Amino acid sequence: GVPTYGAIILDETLENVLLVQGYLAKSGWGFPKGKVNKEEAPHDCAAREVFEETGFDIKDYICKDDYIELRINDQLARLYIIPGIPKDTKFNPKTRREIRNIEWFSIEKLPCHRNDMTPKSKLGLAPNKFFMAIPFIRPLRDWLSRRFG
Ligand SMILES: CC(C)n1ccc(C(=O)NCc2ccc(F)cc2)n1
Repeated sequence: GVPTYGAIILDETLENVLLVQGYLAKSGWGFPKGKVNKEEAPHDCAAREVFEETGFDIKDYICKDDYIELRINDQLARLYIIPGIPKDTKFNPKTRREIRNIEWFSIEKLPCHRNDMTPKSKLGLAPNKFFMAIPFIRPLRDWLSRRFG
C-alpha cells in the first residue's frame, strides 16, 4: 500500500488534539493525513495533506524526528507531532467535498481501543466513530509522557 503522512496537532495545553471528519468511507473522525505523491518527501506530503484538510500550514513546525508511525495491514501511516497550536486557530478545509468538520478533542476522553460485544456473546468490536484515530492514541500518550512528562 502507498504510505500516508499527516499530523497530530495539539494545542498549547497538550490535552487536546485536532481531528477531522470526512464523508462516506471516511465518515468518522481521524487525524489529517493522506497518500504520498511520486518523488514527494514525507514532510512535504504531511504539510500538503494537512493544509488541504485543515487550512493550517505546519511546514514551519514540523520536527523531523517527532512523529508516530504505524503499519496497519501493510500500509504505513506516519503522523508528525505538532504541539502548541492555539485552540482559537481558524481551520478551514480547502475542499468541503472531502471534510465535513474539524474539531479539537480531549486526549484523555478519546478511546484507545474499541469495545468488544462480550455483553452480547458476539465476536468482534462495536462501531466507534474514532476508529481511525484510535491506533494512535496510546502511542501518543506514551510519546507525550516521554518527551514532556
Ligand atoms: C476505514 C475508513 C473509516 N477510513 C479510511 C480513512 C479514514 C480517515 O482517515 N478518516 C478521517 C479523514 C482523514 C482525511 C480526510 F481527508 C478525510 C477524513 N477513514
